[PDB]
Amino acid sequence: ARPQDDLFGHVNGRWLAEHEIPADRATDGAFRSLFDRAETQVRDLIIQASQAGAAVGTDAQRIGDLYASFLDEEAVERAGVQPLHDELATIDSAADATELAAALGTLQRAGVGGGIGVYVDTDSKDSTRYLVHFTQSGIGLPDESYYRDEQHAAVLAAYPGHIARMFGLVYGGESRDHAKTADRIVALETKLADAHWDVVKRRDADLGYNLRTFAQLQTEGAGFDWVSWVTALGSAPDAMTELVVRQPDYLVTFASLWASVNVEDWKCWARWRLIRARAPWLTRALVAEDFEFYGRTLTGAQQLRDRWKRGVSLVENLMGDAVGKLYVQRHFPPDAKSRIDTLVDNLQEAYRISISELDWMTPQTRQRALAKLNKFTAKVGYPIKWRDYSKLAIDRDDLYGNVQRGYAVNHDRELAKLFGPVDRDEWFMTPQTVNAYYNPGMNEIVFPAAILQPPFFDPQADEAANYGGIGAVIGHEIGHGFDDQGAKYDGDGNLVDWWTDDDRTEFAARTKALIEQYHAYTPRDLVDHPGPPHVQGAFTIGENIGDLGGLSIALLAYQLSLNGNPAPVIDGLTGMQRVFFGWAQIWRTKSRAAEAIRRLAVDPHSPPEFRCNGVVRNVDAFYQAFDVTEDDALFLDPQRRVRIWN
Ligand SMILES: [Zn+2]
Repeated sequence: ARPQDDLFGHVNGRWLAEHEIPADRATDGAFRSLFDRAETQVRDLIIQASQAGAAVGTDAQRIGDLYASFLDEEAVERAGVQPLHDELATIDSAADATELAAALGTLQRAGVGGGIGVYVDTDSKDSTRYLVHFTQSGIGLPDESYYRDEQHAAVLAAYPGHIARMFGLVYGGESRDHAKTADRIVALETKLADAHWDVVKRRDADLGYNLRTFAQLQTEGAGFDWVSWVTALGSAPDAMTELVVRQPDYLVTFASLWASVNVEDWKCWARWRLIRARAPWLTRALVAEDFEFYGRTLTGAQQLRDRWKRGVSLVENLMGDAVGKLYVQRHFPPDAKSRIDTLVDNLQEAYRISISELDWMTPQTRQRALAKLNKFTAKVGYPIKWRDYSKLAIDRDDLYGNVQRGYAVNHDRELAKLFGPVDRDEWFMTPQTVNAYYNPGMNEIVFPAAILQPPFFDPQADEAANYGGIGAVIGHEIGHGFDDQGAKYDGDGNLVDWWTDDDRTEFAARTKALIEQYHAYTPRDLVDHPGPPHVQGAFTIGENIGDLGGLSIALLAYQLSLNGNPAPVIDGLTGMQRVFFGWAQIWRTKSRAAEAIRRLAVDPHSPPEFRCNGVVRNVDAFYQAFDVTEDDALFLDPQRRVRIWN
């Protein structure tokens, strides 16, 4: 094809035909090609660290001996269920309810989901504090709607026959002896899911923020010993003096059920919380039978995952920064990190220029948009400081002890955040997750070193396509802070509106033309279908603005990178033209013909042949670069174009 007629078919015409989607894939994209390379290059890194033999105390030893304790499943059979019985004896030695709570927190430090979930995030009202959050997790089933809903009555009918068969595999004997205890478990989890919140109530952040003092928590949940619980977690009541109860009416009844239900019913319940947590880290009788309820009955999986697929997922859950640090000493070196800091600084300079020369917004709110970009951070690459795993011992011949110690060095790290203030470069995803977004509550882009891989950012090639590639994905995500979506968020992340009515109306009337452009677009594969499929242009309006504001800034940020010099021409291609060829190669994505019709109904992005082609029609720099005449398919008239920044 011709790039003035079809920019997408010029560089992906040799990819949309002669590349077939594999059978397990729904859609095979360039965003999904990085998922297959961040799961290969992490799996090839922990396999290499197991066959290396580093010194005891380093981090190539610690990931190398945790994965090799999982992959040697013959030594888990030699251990038996005897590592579980030493940890079940902590439940069985508990006479009163005080020692049952302190045994439960020692399980909860070591990786067992207890009765109250614990995570430590920021305050999000103060944001100079780290606070601890007391969620709901007291049930063995994934939702509240597996106990009362009539659709999920097949699961609760098959629930106590699974717990009786798992208790029979631990203590020995037949399932008729343990059907009495497994009916006491479901009768307590039904009483715990009576006070679970719904899914549509849990996302509402007005009732999901209830700041309590620790002296107020003991008077609220009277019937639980909270002091010996958090001491066994690895903290103190003078170390979490204020805390947020995420579900406050759940915590009143759960501590009321801790003192009203008999403690033998709670101890067989707490045995089951230990058994189904440690079920993938035990023998093949307990690995396979726990899959038959949790993968075959619930999710519907025909075969269990392999030992290496759960081996990498054990290392990634326990030590994500240790596998993060070795991913970026091989695949994202500091010459490629220092290359990408200039590119975001040029993108932050092009957003400083284009806001100041802007016409469609108020000059009182134009200075508000410069105050947000001065408060703008960018978590790009890897963190500036790693997390210390030096308090962690990993033995190669003990899989159950490593999971007890790897979950305890993660739980001691997040509960040590309560002493110091907020780092604000904490990096809640590791640098191998392919998830690049914009977080408006704290105002940054989070672009890890897996999205900064080719064909998005090749650091050895010419610098033109890195502005067209990851430099326009970044300007899409910086542009989500200055759109109609980002009008509700200021530079600190609070919910104040820095757009006036005039700005909203002008921005709406400028971007009114994109709805009539995108309503008349049909994917080339779905053109043959008898019922014409049309991109719902009023539904995909928020992402079509941001792809337009992403590319139009990265052409300016390329122009302030050359610093007056002409662009280098490689194989007859201008550097202004090579931004658009790097824009048209980050949407190497095809779908199946059945899934793409479902993509036009519910997916708020456009089809990926119209994120590329339907954005360069409205960019004035596309017409000068490719010499687009009047008789071309992407030739818009210049009065109907949408311009957001230039
Ligand atoms: Zn996106």
